[PDB]
Amino acid sequence: ATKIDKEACRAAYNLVRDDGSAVIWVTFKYDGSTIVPGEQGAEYQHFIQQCTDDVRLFAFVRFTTGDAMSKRSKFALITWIGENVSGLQRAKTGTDKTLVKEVVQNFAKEFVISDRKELEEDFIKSELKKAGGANY
Repeated sequence: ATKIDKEACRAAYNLVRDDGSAVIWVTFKYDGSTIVPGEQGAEYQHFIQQCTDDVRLFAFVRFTTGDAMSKRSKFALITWIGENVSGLQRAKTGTDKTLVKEVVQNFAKEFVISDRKELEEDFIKSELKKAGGANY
């Protein structure tokens, strides 16, 4: 019976999109059975710390790559699933992403990760490089 606070998760989503905002990541978490905004920041390293072993969550992160005239904004939708989270949870969570993709309309790529080493900034960017264009 998972649902989501669209009206609220959309504000966060838009906050990471808007360039002049400084916010580069917003999390979406389970607040019972209703998915809602978690934390957000300007520092990517602070996001990795939201991804503990007993939590599962969703994220929308703006990655900047290249430089000068080659600068491009790579958005990524991420589903962090704690290694120490239930078994039904992991699968039930993969179900709810559908519900999350209703607000989080476009992203160059999506991830289902449970090993922080995968959130390593330069590795995740490498991965966004091998991807391509948005997702409507």
